[PDB]
Amino acid sequence: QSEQPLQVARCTKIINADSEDPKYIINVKQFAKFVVDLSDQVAPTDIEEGMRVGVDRNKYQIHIPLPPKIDPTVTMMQVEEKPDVTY
Amino acid sequence: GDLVGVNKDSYLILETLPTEYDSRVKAMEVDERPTEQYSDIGGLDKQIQELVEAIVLPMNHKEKFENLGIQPP
Repeated sequence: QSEQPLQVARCTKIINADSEDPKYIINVKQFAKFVVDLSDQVAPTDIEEGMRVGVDRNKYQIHIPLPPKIDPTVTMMQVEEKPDVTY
Repeated sequence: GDLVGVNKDSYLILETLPTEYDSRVKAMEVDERPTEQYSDIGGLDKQIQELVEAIVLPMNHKEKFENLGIQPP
């Protein structure tokens, strides 16, 4: 219930930045493409292009950059264990 | 066919956006700038001459073509 003041945080994809200011441009995934601004708890550097970032649902603002899309049918071929075979 | 910034509620044109470019196309840009000078390739000097005289000089001396006046390849 202290996680109830947390946020839904919809994730997106960034096309490019603009000059003299952040003024970031985002394709969400299906909805539309919006021009946004960053929130205050971000770093103005690691918001580069082609970067899956979590964006506010109400005010449309970028919060956290994340690892990209990994195509989860490719996630299941890392071994995650060690089969016991000795030299 | 231009990108413009439009208000959500008013539906009124506000700004003018640069281009419609894919993120993969932006990813195709070369920014590492590798280092391999022409002395690293041995035994292919004539092909290096042909390549440089074909490409690097249209990038550098265009008037030298049009004084002779033909076409760049």
